[PDB]
Amino acid sequence: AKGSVRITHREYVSVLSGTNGEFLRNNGTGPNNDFSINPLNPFLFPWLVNIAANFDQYKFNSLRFEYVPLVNTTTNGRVALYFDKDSEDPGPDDRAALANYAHLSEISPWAITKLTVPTDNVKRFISDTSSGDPKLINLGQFGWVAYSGPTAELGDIFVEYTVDLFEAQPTSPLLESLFRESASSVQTRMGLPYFSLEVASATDLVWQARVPGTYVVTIIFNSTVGGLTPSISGGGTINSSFSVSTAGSSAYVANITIRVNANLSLSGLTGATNAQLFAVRAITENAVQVV
Amino acid sequence: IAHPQAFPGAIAAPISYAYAVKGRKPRFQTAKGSVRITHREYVSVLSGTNGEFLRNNGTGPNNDFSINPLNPFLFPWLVNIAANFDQYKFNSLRFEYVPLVNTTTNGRVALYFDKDSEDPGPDDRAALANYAHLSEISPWAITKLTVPTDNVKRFISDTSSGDPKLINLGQFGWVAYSGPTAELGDIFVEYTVDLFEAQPTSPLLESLFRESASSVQTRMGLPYFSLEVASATDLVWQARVPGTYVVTIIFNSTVGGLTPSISGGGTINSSFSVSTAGSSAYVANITIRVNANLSLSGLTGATNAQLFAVRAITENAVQVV
Amino acid sequence: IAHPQAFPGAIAAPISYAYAVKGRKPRFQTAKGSVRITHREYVSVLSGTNGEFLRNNGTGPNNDFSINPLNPFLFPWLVNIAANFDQYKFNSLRFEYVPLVNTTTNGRVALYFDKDSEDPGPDDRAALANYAHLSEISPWAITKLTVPTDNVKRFISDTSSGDPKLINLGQFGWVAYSGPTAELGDIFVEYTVDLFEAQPTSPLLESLFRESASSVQTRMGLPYFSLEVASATDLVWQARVPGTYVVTIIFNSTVGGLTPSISGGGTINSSFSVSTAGSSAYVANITIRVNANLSLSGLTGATNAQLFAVRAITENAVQVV
Amino acid sequence: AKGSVRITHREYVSVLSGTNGEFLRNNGTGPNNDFSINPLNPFLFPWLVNIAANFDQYKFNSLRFEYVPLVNTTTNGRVALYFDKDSEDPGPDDRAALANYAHLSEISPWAITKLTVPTDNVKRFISDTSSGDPKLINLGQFGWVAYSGPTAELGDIFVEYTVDLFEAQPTSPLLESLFRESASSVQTRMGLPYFSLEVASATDLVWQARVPGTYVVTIIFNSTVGGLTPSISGGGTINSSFSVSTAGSSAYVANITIRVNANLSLSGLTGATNAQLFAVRAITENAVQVV
Ligand SMILES: [Ca+2]
Ligand SMILES: [Ca+2]
Ligand SMILES: [Ca+2]
Ligand SMILES: [Ca+2]
Repeated sequence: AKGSVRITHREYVSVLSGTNGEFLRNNGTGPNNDFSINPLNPFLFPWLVNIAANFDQYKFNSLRFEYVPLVNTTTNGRVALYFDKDSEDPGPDDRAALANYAHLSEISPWAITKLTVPTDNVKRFISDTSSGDPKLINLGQFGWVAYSGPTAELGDIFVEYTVDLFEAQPTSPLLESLFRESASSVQTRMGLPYFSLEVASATDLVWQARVPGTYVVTIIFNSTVGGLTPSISGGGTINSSFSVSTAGSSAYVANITIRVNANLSLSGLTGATNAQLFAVRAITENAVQVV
Repeated sequence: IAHPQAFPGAIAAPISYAYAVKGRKPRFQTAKGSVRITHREYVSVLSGTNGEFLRNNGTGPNNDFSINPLNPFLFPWLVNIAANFDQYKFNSLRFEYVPLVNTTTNGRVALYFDKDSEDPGPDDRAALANYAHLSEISPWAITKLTVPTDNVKRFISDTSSGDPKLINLGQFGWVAYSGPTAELGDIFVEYTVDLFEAQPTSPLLESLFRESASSVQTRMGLPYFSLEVASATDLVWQARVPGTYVVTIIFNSTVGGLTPSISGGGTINSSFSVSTAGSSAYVANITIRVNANLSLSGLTGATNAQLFAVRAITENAVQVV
Repeated sequence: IAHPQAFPGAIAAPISYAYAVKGRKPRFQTAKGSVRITHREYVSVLSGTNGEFLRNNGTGPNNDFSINPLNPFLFPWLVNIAANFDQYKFNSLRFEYVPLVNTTTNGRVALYFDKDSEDPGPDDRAALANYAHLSEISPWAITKLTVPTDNVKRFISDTSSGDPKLINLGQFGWVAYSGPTAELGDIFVEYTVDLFEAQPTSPLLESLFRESASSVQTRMGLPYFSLEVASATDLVWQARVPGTYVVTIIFNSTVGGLTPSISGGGTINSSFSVSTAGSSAYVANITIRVNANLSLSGLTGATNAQLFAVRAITENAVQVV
Repeated sequence: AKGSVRITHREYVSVLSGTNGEFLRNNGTGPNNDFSINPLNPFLFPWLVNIAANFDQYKFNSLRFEYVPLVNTTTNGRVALYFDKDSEDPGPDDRAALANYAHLSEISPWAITKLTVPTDNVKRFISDTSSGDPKLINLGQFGWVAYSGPTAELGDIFVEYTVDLFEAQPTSPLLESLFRESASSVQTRMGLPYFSLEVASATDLVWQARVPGTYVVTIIFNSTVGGLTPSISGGGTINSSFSVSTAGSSAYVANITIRVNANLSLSGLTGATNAQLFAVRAITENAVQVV
């Protein structure tokens, strides 16, 4: 074929972390939706996404996840990587469930292991992992568990792959538009799911970051004066900041380097209703310079 | 390669051992009369607490460390297949312990097996030694206990169907004494079973009932939960098999309501209760760990309680209130 | 031997045919990647009523005549094994009709198959003919319909998991027109499936929920029961799969109680109810037949109902009141 | 061995009957207890029982049940014989369950079929089928179903076998003693379970017959005058009768030829409490001759 491009690459999935005396599947993230293998999924494929945004279909030829320890040799416990063909089945809750997965790999946190998921031969659609039936669009589900260890960053998980992409299309949006109201509850999202919305009160706005990296965020909302209370309730660094706030109208832009699964908080709000997030991925020299 | 300032015959201690476990697909084949399954399942994590002679973690050796298969704790995956058959015979049966812990750890872990399905505990470290089928190691090491398999078909059944000595092969058990207070290793089981006589599927739900005043409690079905406190003020059930359940609990108090909680490890995902008069009912979608408790507290004049537990996924949520 | 006053080439009508069916043990074997099961299970009895064009007995062609396996109605025994796997592929699949009735009987029985898992009904006898996979016979005769098996893995799933065209192979169905009003024959299925990708066991319970006011009803798990009437005065559930269940039903009325009954074939073995305020709960141990109803009548201002059904045996009786 | 006697024989199990438009397992009898294969079970082995009463242990070498039609060739429907190794598992409720039994045999009611249950090699105890763990004492369970047919006696079920019996013992009672009270509810039974007790009121006494054949019954109880109301609420014939009734003390002896699963009723009772049944098996020329 010759509308067919083929890519081989190794990129960054996520950091595998554990908490002391807990099971902790997928870093405690939960909703086994953003761990579907479509690619397109900027959590699993943060580098492939800029390419796959330009195509309609994908087929993996080889796909392998790799754990490389960040932790030292005296560390106790166990990490585990698993893969289910059903991208929609729920995760493992206990260790007993974890062990029945056909495609499983477990090793002590200071060692290296890897998991080779099996690829089939079918073209599927590159889409949102929320844009229709999971079983039709996703090869399957990926996930990890870390138990009986300490409470720390245990390792880096990489993914190495060879995909075919097919059918060039106009680019899917490589940015995020996340809208909310007040007065309602509707929370329409458009573009990649970089950030998620935890709560939209009238006092506080909290956006949790599902995707590690450096961004430029634009947040805009309706309050009644106040505003200036930005902080990172996780591991991150507001490298550049601009704020402006008056009546029923305020706006915040910033060059955060969020990571793992950190947090973005607008605290001193007062009488807030509508709000919208705009996320794009950038470096740091994309730094805001007006105050 | 190559170790400093050493003569041969030295034994050199590493600081930690990594053993790597990969997923294992099950093998089926029919021995003309029997279906034969080979697979590896996860028994339990093995923990000890400091300064205790910790036997079977908390728990103690009861009737779900009995080998039959049909035993959700010992054979989570196999249970479903076994329900479709009437009798079984183990061919090979090995328990394997994979260390979770580094070699500065110290203490003892031990695996034992006894043919008396309802053999009581080893009472202390000295008794523990007298078993014929015993493996004792340092917690940072790997080991395995091979269970002697005899050559007799016994019925596939939950432990509530007459003499356990008739249906169960024996009893598995572990102990951790001395040593720290931590999760020391994984305990896997490797097995090859023959299943005989296909039949219509046995039910896999639990029905645990108590009265009050008669004092006796009766269980049918699998031992997912156990009843720990009777009382008229409290009802506590204990998880014996980790997982997500849709539990239905019905009982006779005198008016008042109930206060549900999960002491220990676990979360409630979807509650619903209706409590009055001399009748109350509580149905919930819980995820729970081994040895955690589901307590119904704040009861008032409660007699007669019954529990219905079935395995579900978290998303089988109760939707009314 | 030897028939009176006959020339050869004659065809001689007997008065009845006896075909004898014996029990069939299942065969397992692993095709290196897949486990392969061959077995024969009982689909349903095939009845007609007089002067009706009776399609799928009462019922009508819905989403549990869909082939997937994982389908309690079509594969009672297989369900349990299938729950332990992620995808399937049928190798051979035959439906077989064994006459229950003598040759003075008359009328037509017909078996059909359609790839559209959610193909609607054949509307009349003429439409019924247009199927490509059809078998039409006199009711006193024997026949079998062979379903074309393709060569693609599809997911093992209950019919409540996205497009049924993705997970189900096709749809089975039967019709009986003209003829008397009686039970005409047995319908067996012979199959060989390959199951792939072992996984932790899928839940086999049912969770059927409705609101009221939103009008929509949602099902998770197997289709043992179906919701037929909403109402604020009545709640009726219908058995789609014959057997004994422990059903838990919870809903929101405004005070009053409930009046349970089993219209159609079935018996209640152990009731318990608590009904007040804006919350009621009814748990029971019922044995029920295909197309019978479990009705909660005498309701008063009832919105929001949820059902939990699991297979049990009669002896899993509710013990409180 | 030479405390070992070996018997080969073919005797009468029961009549297989159906009711129109019903499933009807075991003639509607129910409690799958008196269908356990021990022998000793006077329902399955009415001829072997007189022998096995004299021994402690049994092993079957071959065992086969046989259905011979009583019904004609135009009869519709289907009979089925099944066998479970677990004498304690409940019967089949629907046809779907019936079909999953490994040892099953079904044929149209006007034809002959048979079922060969598989014998193992273990000695078990000859006992009550209520005298301890079913799985330890019974080879298994037998049973039959008749569906989609008419409402009639469809056929005779016979059993053909070869047993070894071991260990001579003093004879187990070949009679029945069934006691009841009033004032209590306790209902102690001793000997073979020929008859069962359905209700013991104060107005009526009803004994249902679990075992086809000719008997001599002695029933004795405590009322307050009255008594004389004997009848057979099934298929049977009170071939000989003696009654005597006064105050808190009455007594009935009779030579009934009960069958299938008939009934014995004492109607005109008044103020009855204690009662006891004595059943022994006899011919008819064991006829009561005093009035
Ligand atoms: Ca799955
Ligand atoms: Ca012992
Ligand atoms: Ca169609
Ligand atoms: Ca059984």
